[PDB]
Amino acid sequence: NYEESNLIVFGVGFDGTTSNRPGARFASSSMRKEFYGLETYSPFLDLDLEDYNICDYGDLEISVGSTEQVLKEIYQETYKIVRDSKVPFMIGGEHLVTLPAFKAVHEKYNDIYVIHFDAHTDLREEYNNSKNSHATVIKRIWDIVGDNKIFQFGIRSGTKEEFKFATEEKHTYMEIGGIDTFENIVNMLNGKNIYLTIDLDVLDASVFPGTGTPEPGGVNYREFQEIFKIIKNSNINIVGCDIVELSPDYDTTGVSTVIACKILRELCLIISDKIK
Ligand SMILES: [Mn+2]
Ligand SMILES: [Mn+2]
Ligand SMILES: [Mn+2]
Ligand SMILES: [Mn+2]
Repeated sequence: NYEESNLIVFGVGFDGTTSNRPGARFASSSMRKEFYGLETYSPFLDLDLEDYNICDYGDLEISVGSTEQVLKEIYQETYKIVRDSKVPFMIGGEHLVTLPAFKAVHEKYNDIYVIHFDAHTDLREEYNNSKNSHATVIKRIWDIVGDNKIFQFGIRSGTKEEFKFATEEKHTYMEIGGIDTFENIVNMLNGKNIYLTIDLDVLDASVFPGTGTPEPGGVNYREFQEIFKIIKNSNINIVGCDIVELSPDYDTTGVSTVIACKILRELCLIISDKIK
């Protein structure tokens, strides 16, 4: 139930700005018919979903034919959750859904930090002639928070300019080709408010092929799950979270969906435990 839970999970089946690889729209619904049979207990974290109050808000009803309209709707849903002093956990399609969600969170937490997991920088100003795209989401967010607020991990694909923007111009912190520095970054953000956005393609392409733009050279699941332990043992405050870019049909084995489901579980556990 809404009022009793501190974590509100909802889906956003939207991929309106994705041209050649649509499908992220099916992420939450694909996970829905799968999540049912997975264990509620996590042996890795030694936590159980059953010990917490988590609300399954289902999928957000969104308009069709207008990206602009969809973003406003996501913003609205997120805002109400934030307004009610609860943590919004969005399971979206494309990465653009993170922009309005982040805004709703930033409205209350002006001094917030962003933790970004992705195979792509998402720092380009435009993509397919649009300023608002899954590929420009972090640039949009940087326009809101500025330098020394964004931390990116696992990045391994992008234009030279996008990388310079972070590495040379230092507009964001970026760990290229890995996530090994995550524990250090998290400890440094001790006691800070964080918006965690996880683009699932941060995982290696052969491990998580059910995504729009697979990129070889990523981390496997065993390596990735370590971030859950690091967050659990840290003192960071996640006030907003999301996982995105799961595009089911592209992984005929169906394993990508299972991976998303498990990641969803561990994250709920981690956040739910901190809120206590
Ligand atoms: Mn990506
Ligand atoms: Mn992307
Ligand atoms: Mn992304
Ligand atoms: Mn391996």
